[PDB]
Amino acid sequence: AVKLQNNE
Amino acid sequence: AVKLQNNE
Amino acid sequence: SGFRKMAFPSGKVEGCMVQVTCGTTTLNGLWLDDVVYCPRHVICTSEDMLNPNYEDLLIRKSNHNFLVQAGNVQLRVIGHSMQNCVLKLKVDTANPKTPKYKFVRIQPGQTFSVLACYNGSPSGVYQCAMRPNFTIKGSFLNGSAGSVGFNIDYDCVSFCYMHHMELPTGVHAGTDLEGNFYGPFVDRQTAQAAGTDTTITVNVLAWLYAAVINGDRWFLNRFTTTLNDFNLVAMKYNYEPLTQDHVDILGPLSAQTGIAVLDMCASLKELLQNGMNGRTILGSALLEDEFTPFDVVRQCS
Amino acid sequence: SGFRKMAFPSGKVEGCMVQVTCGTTTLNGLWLDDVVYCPRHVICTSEDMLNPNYEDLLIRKSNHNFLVQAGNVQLRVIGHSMQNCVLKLKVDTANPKTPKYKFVRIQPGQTFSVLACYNGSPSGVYQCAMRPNFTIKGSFLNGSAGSVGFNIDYDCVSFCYMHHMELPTGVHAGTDLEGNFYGPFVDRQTAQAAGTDTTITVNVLAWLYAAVINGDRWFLNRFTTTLNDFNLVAMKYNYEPLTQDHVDILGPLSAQTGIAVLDMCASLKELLQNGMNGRTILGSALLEDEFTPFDVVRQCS
Repeated sequence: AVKLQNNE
Repeated sequence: AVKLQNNE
Repeated sequence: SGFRKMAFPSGKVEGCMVQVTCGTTTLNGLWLDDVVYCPRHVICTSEDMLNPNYEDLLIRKSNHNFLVQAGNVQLRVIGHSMQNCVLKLKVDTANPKTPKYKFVRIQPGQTFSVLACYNGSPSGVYQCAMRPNFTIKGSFLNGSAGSVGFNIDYDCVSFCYMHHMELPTGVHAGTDLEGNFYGPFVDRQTAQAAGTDTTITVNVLAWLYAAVINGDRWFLNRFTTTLNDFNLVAMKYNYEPLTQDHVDILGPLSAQTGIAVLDMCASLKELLQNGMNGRTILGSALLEDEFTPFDVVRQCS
Repeated sequence: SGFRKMAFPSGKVEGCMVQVTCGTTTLNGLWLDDVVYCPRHVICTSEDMLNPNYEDLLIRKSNHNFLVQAGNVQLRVIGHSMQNCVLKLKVDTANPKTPKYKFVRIQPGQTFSVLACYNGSPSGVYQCAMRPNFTIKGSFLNGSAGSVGFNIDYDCVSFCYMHHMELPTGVHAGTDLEGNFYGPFVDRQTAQAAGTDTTITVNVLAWLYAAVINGDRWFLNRFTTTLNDFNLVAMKYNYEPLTQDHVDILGPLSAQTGIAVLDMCASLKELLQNGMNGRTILGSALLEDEFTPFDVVRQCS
């Protein structure tokens, strides 16, 4: 449920 | 009692 | 996610900041193209600050009286003018770091970033609102005059505020970059007081939307209220009236959350009448009014 | 006067910020001299983020796979390495805007400024504390990884934080610039939780001193307490123990205000036991713990 906060 | 906020 | 009081990146403004000295009086100036803008009370002596005649003082000055430091580089003044409460010091050297810029005057309830400086050197950056009574609740010490407030649009810096002075209550007052003060104030060390402040209702609602976007839902309810019946409650708690155009501006946030604006107003009414009962919203136990709808959309989107 | 959450001016860091892309995964990088530092999960694909084997992924990549944009200028990668959880992408072009800098690891309870960026473009600047549980309560969306936290000393930027990821509770986690995470976290999209947080007592006291310096005196009293008897109360309210070295660090503020540290502790005890009773301190109705003693001395002095 952690979100790595790169994009697309 | 206003203070103009220049310095020295 | 998360919601913080966020300033604009300050690099474009840092490269404009200079020091201006007249004798033993010093402050900050703003250097754009070949002009340095600064508060005019830099030409006052310590004892000429109770009622300076700025026309005297300026006619008795000459170009070589103005010391302008851009870091280590001294800048030559080759012309000087007064415009309302600021000086325009022409200089020989155009600022290579001049960004694209605009002078705009802002409205009470709108926010901006402040780059606080001392002796031409940037010290810190923070976010301020123009209060309904035309003061700002900043953080400023002696030497900070000439620090500027600004917003940034793509590449364009819109300068909206130059700092001049502190009122006895601890709040701050200044001009637009055209030298006209915000609010009924003058650049003299006399007794001056702001009118009574009110809370910026549209901002409080926008911040409630930011909270819902970030998972805080406990203040929501199912009641609705009418625009007039909400404004009756607003006026009782010293909030400003909410207008139909405020409801429209809140539209995007109402759409993203599915909470109708007048539904949110029912929550606000409840918070004003009941308090928060030991719970918090976005890390605050009071209702925050210094985020515009734009500021919310900017972070949460 | 006045007291605001103030970030460091961000110009020196803005000129270091680049965009890094691997295929369809993009984030921010930090460009100093001829090296770009960035979070290593830029080499993950969307479906390889539950348990990436970063050694696979990196050996299967080549220099020409790394797209580094410095605004419009594309930068050529001529070497790539992994260091713990960051990548060091060597590039052909040294950053002309490289400031003097240091990589430091900070301690829980210390603050720093965050320049939030998206797609290599600075978006905002704000002030954060490292929480006792090694998270930070930031404001970060998708695309923000690789944004850095920093402090500035004279001309020296001390980088202390690189952003990686958001925990399910909404708080944020990352590494020092050497790639070692703060706290017991890993760069994988699994269930991870922070340990329980506590309140940073020395900071709350420093903020009480800032309040007294700014004219808020209502919480003062004449009682004193002993260090041990205060710590008994601290532990009851989930505050961290106060140490003799905290008392020493508070010395300058105790001296400027004439309020002895253990006198201030008596006020704090009272606030914890009684609440604030509808009054406020520096515009807050809760006790703020994200200003260090240094941060207070910095603004109020």
